[PDB]
Amino acid sequence: WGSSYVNDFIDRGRVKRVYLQGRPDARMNPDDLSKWYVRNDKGEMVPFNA
Amino acid sequence: IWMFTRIPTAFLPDEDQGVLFAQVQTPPGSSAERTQVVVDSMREYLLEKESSSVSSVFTVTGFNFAGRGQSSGMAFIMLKPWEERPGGENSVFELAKRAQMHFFSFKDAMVFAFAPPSVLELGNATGFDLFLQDQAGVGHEVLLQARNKFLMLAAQNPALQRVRPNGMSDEPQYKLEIDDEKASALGVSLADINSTVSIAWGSSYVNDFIDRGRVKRVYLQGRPDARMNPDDLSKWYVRNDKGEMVPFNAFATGKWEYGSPKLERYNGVPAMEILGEPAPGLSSGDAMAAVEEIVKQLPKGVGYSWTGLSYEERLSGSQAPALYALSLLVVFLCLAALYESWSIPFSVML
Amino acid sequence: EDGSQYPLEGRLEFSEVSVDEGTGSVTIRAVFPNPNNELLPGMFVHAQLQEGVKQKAILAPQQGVTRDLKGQATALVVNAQNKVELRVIKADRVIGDKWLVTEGLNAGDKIITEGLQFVQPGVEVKTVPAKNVAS
Amino acid sequence: EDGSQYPLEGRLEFSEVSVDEGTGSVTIRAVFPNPNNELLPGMFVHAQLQEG
Amino acid sequence: IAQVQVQNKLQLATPLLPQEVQRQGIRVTKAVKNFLMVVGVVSTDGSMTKEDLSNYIVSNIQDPLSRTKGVGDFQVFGSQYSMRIWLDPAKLNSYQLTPGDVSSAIQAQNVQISSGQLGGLPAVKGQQLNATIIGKTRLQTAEQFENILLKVNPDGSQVRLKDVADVGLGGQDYSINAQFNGSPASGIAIKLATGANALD
Amino acid sequence: ASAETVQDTVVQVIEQQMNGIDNLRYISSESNSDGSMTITVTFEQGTDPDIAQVQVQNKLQLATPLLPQEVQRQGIRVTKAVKNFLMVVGVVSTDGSMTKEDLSNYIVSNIQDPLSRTKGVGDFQVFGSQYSMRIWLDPAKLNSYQLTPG
Amino acid sequence: KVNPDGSQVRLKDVADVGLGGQDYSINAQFNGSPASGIAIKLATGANALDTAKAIRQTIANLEPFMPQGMKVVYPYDTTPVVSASIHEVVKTLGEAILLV
Repeated sequence: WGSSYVNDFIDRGRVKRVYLQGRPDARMNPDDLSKWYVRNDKGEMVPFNA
Repeated sequence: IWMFTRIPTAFLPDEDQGVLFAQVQTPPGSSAERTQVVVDSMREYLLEKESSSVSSVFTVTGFNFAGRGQSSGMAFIMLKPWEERPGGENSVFELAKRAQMHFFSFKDAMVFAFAPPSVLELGNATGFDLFLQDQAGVGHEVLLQARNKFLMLAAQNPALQRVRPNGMSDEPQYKLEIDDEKASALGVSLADINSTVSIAWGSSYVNDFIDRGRVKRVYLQGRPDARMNPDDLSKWYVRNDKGEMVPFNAFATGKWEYGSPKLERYNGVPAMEILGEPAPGLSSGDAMAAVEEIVKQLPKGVGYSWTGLSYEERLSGSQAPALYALSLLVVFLCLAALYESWSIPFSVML
Repeated sequence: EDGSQYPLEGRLEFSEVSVDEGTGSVTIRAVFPNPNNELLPGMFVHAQLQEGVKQKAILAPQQGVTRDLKGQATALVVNAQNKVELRVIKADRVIGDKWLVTEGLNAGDKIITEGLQFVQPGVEVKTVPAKNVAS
Repeated sequence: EDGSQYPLEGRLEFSEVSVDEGTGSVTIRAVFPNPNNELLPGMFVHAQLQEG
Repeated sequence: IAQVQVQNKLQLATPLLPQEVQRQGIRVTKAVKNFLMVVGVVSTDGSMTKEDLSNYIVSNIQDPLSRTKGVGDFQVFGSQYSMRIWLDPAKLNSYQLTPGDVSSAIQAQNVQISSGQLGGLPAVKGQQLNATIIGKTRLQTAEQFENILLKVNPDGSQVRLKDVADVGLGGQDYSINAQFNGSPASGIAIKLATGANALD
Repeated sequence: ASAETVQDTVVQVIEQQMNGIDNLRYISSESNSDGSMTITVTFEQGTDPDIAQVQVQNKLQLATPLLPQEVQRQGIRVTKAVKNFLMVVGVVSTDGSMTKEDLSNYIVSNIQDPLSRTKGVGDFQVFGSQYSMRIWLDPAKLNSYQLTPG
Repeated sequence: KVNPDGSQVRLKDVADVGLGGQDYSINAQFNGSPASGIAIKLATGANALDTAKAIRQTIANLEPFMPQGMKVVYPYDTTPVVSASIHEVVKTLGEAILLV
């Protein structure tokens, strides 16, 4: 949700940036925050609202 | 008025100053010892053949005024003091032209020799200097095509001499492509590949250490036997995730390309600059007129930009008639102030 | 591993026709006589093979052949009428200080190795034997 | 693996319909003649194949 | 002198900041509010948004008017392009991946690597060949970005960065949104350089 | 790094801000393949060089981390370099027993900063470098002991 | 790396460590013999002769601390042309005033 800026990349000689964020419809309502998953130490994907 | 417009223009007439500069550029891709074998030869030539005028030569390899790299090398020639070299044959200009005449025997490198101007703080060589700016945004190769056309056109003009590019010609390079798909499929990562290719060739500086009370650096690089040829690229190994070593040529290979080693820019727009001295006898202003009439014929889309002492000379030649006009105006006008009429200053200005 | 050569000499035989999945490499085997137990099992060594012998080879000096302009290797040679002309070649392997050119060069050809900065292809040029190699 | 083409075309027959959960991919299988043993088992290759 | 003093204080203060804001870069200016003028570029037919208009301003328009006489400084509404990568949570859940893995894979597979030279110094005695090595370079198009390998398996199966996410050139920031008579536009405010006539 | 790496990243991260400086005459940038770049901006006469140096100093910090952060470890050098050199020093003795490295080490270690703290010495350029503990790796024994340079 | 049975491998065999140079790009010769130098650029707005005398003094004070197998020369200098130029112009000033 915070648009992390990763590093830079070349575009037509100029040095632009590359950002990272989710899809728009993935972050619009509070229950959409339950749509994101995180891998535990054993390899399963825990949901967020757990 | 005819005698006035017949006189050629110049700026700061040349003085001896007892110094000389020389610079060599071996063909691109040549190693350092190939440049060493020509700088020591021209050094011993200046030492034994011109013992009348020089005092000592001090040469460096790796760096000159036109750039830096393995295919470059310069030499400062400090001459004898003045009364030890009497006569015009022992001046820096006569020695410069006769050493330049001898230097065409050196078929290996494109060695040039010149002198700095009368002031040392305005450049370090006489003659003109101009940039070939690409104002229309044309490609890089058409600019060096125009530069080569300009060089072959100025070589046959009997007004100029020692016309050289202050850059360097293009050079073959070695692209190293890495199939990351097969490399990752074999089990090895990519960050360790990047690290070992940046350490084994790139000579990574790791941290500091103390030596004799002084902080110094410590570097890391492969041995010189392991990085000399492209197949030595196959002599390096990376450890995969399973713990075994996989060679570098199992996933990577190479290719030959062609790129320029030194690139410059003038006022935000790319350019390559050309230097040159006028031929003996004539001035520098008619030499600039010659490069004007030879830069009229050029590929379209690029222009010339004056710089340095040539730019200063152009401004000094431009700002002169207003100086003359305001000067004789104020002397006429203060002379009418002191002599209380207009008629005798109007007669005495004549 | 110290760099010293083993005094005796051994032969080889092929014993593993399958390439390894992880390493991506094929292993072969050799037999060596060890009369004084100078070799121990587990020692790291460097074998030296023999992958054929080129009979009518040709070795160009590195000072005479250069790459150019998204292309292959080129070399300037003078013809019988002393006119310099460029020829493309396919040199890829480096032997010592020479290139092993496969095709595009023949024996008796006179390759330019000194004086490239003052010449373009198509110029009448006089010839002198150069001083760049030990020979 | 070196990008060179192979002279002899082969034949495809399907042998695995169970998509792996780790990468979302299925494995399909093909046969190839190998007369003079220029192919070895266990090397990375890129097989081109046909569709509509 | 006031600007360089404030900039020096901020410059020795900047290691106290976190990493993701000091990689953003602090911008210190002397601007008060006054401008010579402001000139806007408007997309009348609706073919462009604000972001590509500001990108055209940064790429094509920024250099010549900065090269003109009497122009001190300027500021632009909006900024240039960026490589936006929109992540999808469902396919990350399917491929058992977290966004930290995507960030680490991008940081591994989009770099510039100093790879030295063939006949670099100190060379062996008798070496006659020397050439720079062009190793890994940064990716340029979106298609080079979308083929980034996130995970592979030794049988050859792989997950790339083209199903689990959506790459494309977009804007660096989407907070500001301006338009000109309804039609979208982006502009630049230009001040006068100290010691210059205004009309010329 | 090569000349194409430093072509339009470090040059065109600076040269767009370098226009608009007071009484500017011209800007000239240059980049090499051995990994160096130099940008010389020059102004007309009459201006004192310290206010021009602090103007360039407050202008180039608009994009100081926008260049690659690894070369920031070396730092951007800002210098009022004039055009040329005044004098050079330093030599071997007649007895030999010195290479061309230990002389440069002794110059840059013992006599360099006492030379540079004297009056009027605005810049220096030393041929050679200091000592550094070079560690030459062998790839064969790295393959032997299952180690990487990392 | 060290295994727990006492076996070990150090940075003695896999590499060789030598107190070498930091950058092997540029190197200098004086009359054929190998040497090294440092060219000094004068500061903006500073006199040349007093600074050259200061350079000679700050060489002359610490030259006793140099080893026996070392020496210092001045391969390239520009102050004698300034001294000779001002000497020539005061000489032609004296000749001109006596001639007048």
